[PDB]
Amino acid sequence: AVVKCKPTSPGRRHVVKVVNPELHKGKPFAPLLEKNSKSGGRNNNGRITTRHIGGGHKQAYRIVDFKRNKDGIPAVVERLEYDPNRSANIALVLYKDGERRYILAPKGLKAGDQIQSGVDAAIKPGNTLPMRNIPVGSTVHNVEMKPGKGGQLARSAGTYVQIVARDGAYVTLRLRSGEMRKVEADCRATLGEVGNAEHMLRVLGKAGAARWRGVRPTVRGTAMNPVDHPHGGGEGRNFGKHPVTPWGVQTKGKKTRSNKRTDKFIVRRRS
Amino acid sequence: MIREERLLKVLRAPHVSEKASTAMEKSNTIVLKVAKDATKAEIKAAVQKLFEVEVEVVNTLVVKGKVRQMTVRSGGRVIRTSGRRSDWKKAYVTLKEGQNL
Amino acid sequence: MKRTFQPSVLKRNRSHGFRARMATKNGRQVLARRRAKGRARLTVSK
RNA sequence: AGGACCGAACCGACUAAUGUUGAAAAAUUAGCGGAUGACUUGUGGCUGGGGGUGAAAGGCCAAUCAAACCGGGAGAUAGCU
RNA sequence: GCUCGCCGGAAGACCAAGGGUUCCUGUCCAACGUUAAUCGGGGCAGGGUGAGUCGACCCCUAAGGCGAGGCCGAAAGGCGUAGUCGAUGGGAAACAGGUUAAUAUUCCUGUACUUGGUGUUACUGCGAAGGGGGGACGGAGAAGGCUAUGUUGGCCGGGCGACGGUUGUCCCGGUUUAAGCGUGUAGGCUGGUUUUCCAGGCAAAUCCGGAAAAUCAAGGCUGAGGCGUGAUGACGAGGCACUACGGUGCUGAAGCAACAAAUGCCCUGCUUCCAGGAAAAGCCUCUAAGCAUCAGGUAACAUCAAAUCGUACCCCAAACCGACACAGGUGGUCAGGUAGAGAAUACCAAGGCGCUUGAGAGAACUCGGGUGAAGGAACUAGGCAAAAUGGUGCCGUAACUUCGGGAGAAGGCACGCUGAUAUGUAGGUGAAGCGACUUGCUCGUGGAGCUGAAAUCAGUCGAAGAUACCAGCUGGCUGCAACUGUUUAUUAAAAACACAGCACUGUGCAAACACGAAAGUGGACGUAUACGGUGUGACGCCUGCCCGGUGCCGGAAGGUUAAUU
Repeated sequence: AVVKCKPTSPGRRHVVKVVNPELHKGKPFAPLLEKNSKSGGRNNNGRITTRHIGGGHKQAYRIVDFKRNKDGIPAVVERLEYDPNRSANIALVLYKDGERRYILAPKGLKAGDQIQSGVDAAIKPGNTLPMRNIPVGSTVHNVEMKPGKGGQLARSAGTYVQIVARDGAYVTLRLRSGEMRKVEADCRATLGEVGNAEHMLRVLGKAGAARWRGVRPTVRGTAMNPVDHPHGGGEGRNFGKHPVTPWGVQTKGKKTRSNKRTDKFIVRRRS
Repeated sequence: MIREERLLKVLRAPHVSEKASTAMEKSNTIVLKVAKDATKAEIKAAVQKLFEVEVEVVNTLVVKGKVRQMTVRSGGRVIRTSGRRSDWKKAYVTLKEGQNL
Repeated sequence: MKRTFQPSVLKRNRSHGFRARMATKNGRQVLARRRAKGRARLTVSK
């Protein structure tokens, strides 16, 4: 649940933790780990391409089965556990031919639950089916956009999409942003919403809590010099200009999507 | 089977230097200068065949050459020149019970 | 206090050595210029 | 337990005096701040000049920075001295 | 040489980096050395660095680099796959004594250990660029068991005091001993052993994973320390032939126990937390192709090989970085005594130094200090500077508050030494003895011996008992910024920047956006509870009206309007 820390010092006064007592406290399952070295926001040219990234705690990448292609094999949830790479929790499951895998943990899942993939699977959370086999109106997560590619929508902590209509070879989903998307019905989705829904409620409390998540400080543009950012100088606090990015593009309203290749699939833009 | 010519090239000179005389008279080891590219097996074989002694073990070190400087009267002027002595290799050869020189 | 030259042989060779010069055409041009001048020590590789 | 407390190593640099052809091209002495952390440090590595990096000061990029250094255009031009 | 002084968590010792002979010896004093110089890190000559086990090389990989083909790009070239390099990390084994003027885990003495080759014998299923184990990993905290180490006693050797006393519960010194081999205990982890089966480990496995059944949990891994051996050896205070008395040389006693102990080891443990904590090889194991009374594997024994390069010296400094023999800078290791909480501080040990111009004098003035009558901020821009406070225990402590704070609030009192309680107490440790046992690295009991606070009563000295060093000034009202943090290396540390929080806005994933004439990369092996930009800046109560202007968003009937024809 969410717990408020007692104010025994500033920096503890405002921190709200979300503690999950059923998360497995122990080492992760080794055969599905690999190193995941940090980047600092730098690309192969060595330049900062994304600002405000660096430092943080060392973390290993857990190979999560986003495809769910083991069809007709029942699996039992061995244990839930923490993943540093995701806002959601993962579940280590045991396909009873003897193979372990990591899946995203839906809301109600717990150790001992049975999950299954395929077209003949039952309609209960954790089961993965093609979207043509899933009743219209149901909430799903970890949705494929291209058949056989793996889930890409609704993978965050408490997200899900709604199947609002089925039009022949395509389904219409209400994405979490409020956007109506059209996706072919042969893609797969997992029933239920993602688990760690109390994720938003955490309050970091102090600057260091963000620093050890890998986030470097953000200098306001208006605090810079005119050579550094279009929000230039002026003695005192002077703005007198339309807010823009560090590279001059007007922020605070201007649209930036430009993709004619895929915009035939967007039956409605988000609100 | 190191060939004869190799052996005839490796042993350059006996090194007389007090520490060498004491080594000879105390530990029964002779001290001698060897080709800088000589290996312990080469020195062993060369000493055994060319001095007709039986050797136990060889220790080797490389002496780095000092810098000496002096003058040269080339061109009538005595120009002060400096240069490095040549590095050489020193071998401590432990004979078993024989004696050669 | 602390000064700008903090020696290290490995970094010296990796930054200005012979093979570092020969790696790119620009370093090879440096070497050609130094040969043309008649430099006794071509690189830091001493 | 803690970007908790007092306080050495360690990391800083608030005040004063000295020094100012210095012991030193930024230090010394007496005090001063942090000292389990957004800490500090060793060895490697990466980012290159209208570029980098910047908890932002036009700061730092080899005692050099509102555009480094070296060579070249080059004997730039100088109604000025 | 004898005194004196200074350091002593260093100004001692050993290294890495860096330097490159500065190391040792003999000579010389021009120049160098801030003076003289017989001296020197100076000149000149000679000598000095010894490894199967230390390090490099080497096997393996991180960040990253290069990169066959490849994909891009006027050219140069960019990126990158297979691969190949790249330690600051992982892979194998030596200890103690002695010795040189200068080297030592390298030489010598004694005792070891590791890996590989080749043979002989015996018994045998062997075989991978493939599979699985393992290597293999965070922060903090808390014990407990130990050891390094120290103190005291015992023992051994020496002593009997330049001045009162000193044959005693007197004085000085020493009481050291390793790797290896054997044993396997304080602790830690884990149920084990068979049989059958299989949609997993790209194939296949007799290995790993999974499912059943039976039967015993009584097994196994790991593991400091102790003990034994190593060792009738070595070392050993000190004596004695010898002797340039430098010093060589020969003998050589005791060589035990208790107690207190680490920040070191058990411990890569255990508990706990969230921020969720390298890789690959060596190593163990399973088989595929393949081989077939071969080859290979395991064991014992024998034999051989372990190359090459470094090794001197300085290394918080006069050898490195600062033009200097420069008051600066420089990572790791070691960590003795008495007080002390302590690696602070004071005095010392081991060890090392007195800082390469000195000799007088005892003016002003300057620098660094000490003390001052009476006053006590009158000084000054300003209590700047100085003075002052300063410890432990107990008592006591306000407004305000986000209930944590404020708070060491403020303010008090008791501190030395001696004796009793108690010839040393509570506590800690714990021998002998007797008992057990699943029988010694055993348990229970027992209390010798050792160590040992704190308190109370009584007395006692001084002006003063946290006596030195060390070591908070305190309170009241306000501006600003919530706070810890960051910044103008070298005149600005702030109210500036950041910040957690808040809002707006973009972004549906080949995401927006950024670096790139491109390929590509970052964002992210993330996917709207996510990511980017912008403003504001904990928290509390709140955030009113204006869309005319400028931007942005949406719309398209009409006016105007490019190339083109």
